[PDB]
Amino acid sequence: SGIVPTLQNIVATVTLGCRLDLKTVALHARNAEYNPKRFAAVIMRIREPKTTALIFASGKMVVTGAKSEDDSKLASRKYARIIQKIGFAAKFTDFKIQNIVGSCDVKFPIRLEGLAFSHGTFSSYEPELFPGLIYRMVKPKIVLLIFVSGKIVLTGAKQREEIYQAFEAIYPVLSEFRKM
Amino acid sequence: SNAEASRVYEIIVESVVNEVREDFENAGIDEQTLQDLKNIWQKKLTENLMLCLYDKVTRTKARWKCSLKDGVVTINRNDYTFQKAQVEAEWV
Amino acid sequence: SFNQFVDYTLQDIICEDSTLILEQLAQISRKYEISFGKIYVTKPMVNESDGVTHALYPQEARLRNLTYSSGLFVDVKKRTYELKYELGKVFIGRLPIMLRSKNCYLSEATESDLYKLKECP
Amino acid sequence: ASILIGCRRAEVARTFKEIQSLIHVKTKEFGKTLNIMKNILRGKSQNLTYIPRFCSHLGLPMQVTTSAEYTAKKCKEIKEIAGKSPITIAVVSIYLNILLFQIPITAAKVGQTLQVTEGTIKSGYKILYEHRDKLVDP
Amino acid sequence: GYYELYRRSTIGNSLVDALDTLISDGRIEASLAMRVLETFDKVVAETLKDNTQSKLTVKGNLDTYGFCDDVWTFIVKNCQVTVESVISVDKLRIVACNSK
Amino acid sequence: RITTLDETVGVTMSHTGMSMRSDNSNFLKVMPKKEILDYLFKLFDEYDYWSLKGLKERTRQPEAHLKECLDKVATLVKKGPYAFKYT
Repeated sequence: SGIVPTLQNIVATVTLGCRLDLKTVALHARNAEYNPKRFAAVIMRIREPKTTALIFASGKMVVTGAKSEDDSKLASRKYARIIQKIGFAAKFTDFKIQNIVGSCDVKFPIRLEGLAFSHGTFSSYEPELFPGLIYRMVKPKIVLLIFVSGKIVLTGAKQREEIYQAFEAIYPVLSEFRKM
Repeated sequence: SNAEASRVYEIIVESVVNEVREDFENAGIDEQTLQDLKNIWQKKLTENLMLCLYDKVTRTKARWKCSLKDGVVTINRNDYTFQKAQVEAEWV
Repeated sequence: SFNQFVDYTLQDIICEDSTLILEQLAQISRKYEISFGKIYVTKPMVNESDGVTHALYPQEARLRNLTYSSGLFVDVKKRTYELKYELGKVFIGRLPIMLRSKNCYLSEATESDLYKLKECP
Repeated sequence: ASILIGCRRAEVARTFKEIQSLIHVKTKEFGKTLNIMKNILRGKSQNLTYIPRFCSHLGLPMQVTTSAEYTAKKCKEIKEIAGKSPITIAVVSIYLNILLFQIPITAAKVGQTLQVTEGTIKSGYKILYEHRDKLVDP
Repeated sequence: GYYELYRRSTIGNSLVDALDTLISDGRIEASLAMRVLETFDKVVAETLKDNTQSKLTVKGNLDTYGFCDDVWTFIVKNCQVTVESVISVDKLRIVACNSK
Repeated sequence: RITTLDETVGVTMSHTGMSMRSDNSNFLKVMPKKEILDYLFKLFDEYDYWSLKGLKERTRQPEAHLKECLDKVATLVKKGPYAFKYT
């Protein structure tokens, strides 16, 4: 083994605790996108860290696009600092990471048909609809995407230890259904 | 330097004077006053800003592309008029 | 009688009452029309369970408990009127074919050919 | 989805574009309803069949059908590309087995009859022509 | 209809200074200058819609972007513009409205 | 006489049922409350009797706010010749 999954996305939610008006916010702000006819929320982006936050009128904000936890928390504090800079009485509270997405490579082809036949109660393989395999692990409750080239995707986790335990619990099964 | 901009300016002056002449006759001021508007206007005619309309603005990761149609651009004390334009900008 | 039925009676029945029109109302009137033209008959055939369709012989028809029939198609024409302003080979069903008829394969067969198809002359 | 399930249970092969051509189910919601329906069936407790069907759509002899059968199995054993949905593997397999003989259909007619992209049957015909070595039955 | 952003151009500000010159320095009747501004918007709209053949190409670093009331506003730093000549621009501001 | 199609059958039989080919032929294919209140009183100035659906087709805006604006200043008649109409 020796392969460690690398995080790719982290989705967290931050509650500011106030209320907004969207023409004034979209008029006085710098880097932001707003359009009520498509999405009733301002899409604010920052450079460092390179993230994306969806800001709603009810004060709820969604900071997503970070590669680590410190970048999501610090980026969330930067968005909250921008909101406090605009002219509202916001407060950085209720920071809870909602999703963690990672990926890795096993460096050998994987038999998806035999994996879908043996683990039929946890897999859902339809090549004409999606060439990858959707493995729903019980403990921990992680949704894994197992492709042919060996790239393993992991989503549906609240912590990193769930991703690591998911990969450590899926590695022998992948080593069983190998080819070369 | 561009002669097309001067031709457009002349069409704008002549068309504006001809279409405004009616409202000048309705007010009852003077025809030589409108002639003074053309002479003073052309006499006055003798910060990098683009004015136009967009058709599609797409974004991929940090790459922005914009399709622009019909506009005038002021760049380095030089004016330009375009029918189409493509913007390929990169955001940090 | 069967050959004359297949030759003329099919075209007569199809042509005697092929036209049907739908009357559509909107508030501007509209209409639609479907009419059947020259009907087409096939040679005897069999479509199996897996989906393959091949030629049928009366011997294999008796051995496999099948129905000696042939496919029937119809040139279905559709039109849309908007009110006289005007802006497909569909399978209709199988028809059992009598033996020794102009549609069956055995009518043109010779003696030795009938011995090859395992049919007594 | 019930028709497709009854098709998968009876060892029959019907592509998603066929039932989709019959009923407009918008594909995505069809896939979700088929998935949760499969979960219902699992809670109440194979591309080879497509070859003779498309060979029937083209009207090919039996030797080309079984030749595309051996070609389909061998191509399933060789790996590389693996599949990219089995339909394209079927159409490029029949395309190679028909370019081995002399019956002419070209790529446009077989692409408009079987509803497959010409660039896809040529993209698969490239690597397939690269693996032409071990696909010969006799 | 007919947006009033074209008034911010060089010829637009020239016409605004000319009308305000006729109203301030002389006794030219007011309100009519606004009619000259509307006719100006229509003439610039149809003229730029029918009497233009150039095609530019701006490529630079996007410094700022925004959208509000069907208004796209961009600020690009160190961008090159290609006409149909290449022109280097240190800072360029773009203001566009919806064409539909 | 009737013409017999001589083809390999599998082509015609493929064109019979599902053939992955559809379409190809067109046949039988078929807000501030105060401003909304002022506009509603303007429509009342045009005509006192209007159906709520027609008002929703004239004002052109989110319909919930318009319903709330109609339930305050206008009375809904359900019967009579001006049925389903605010006055």
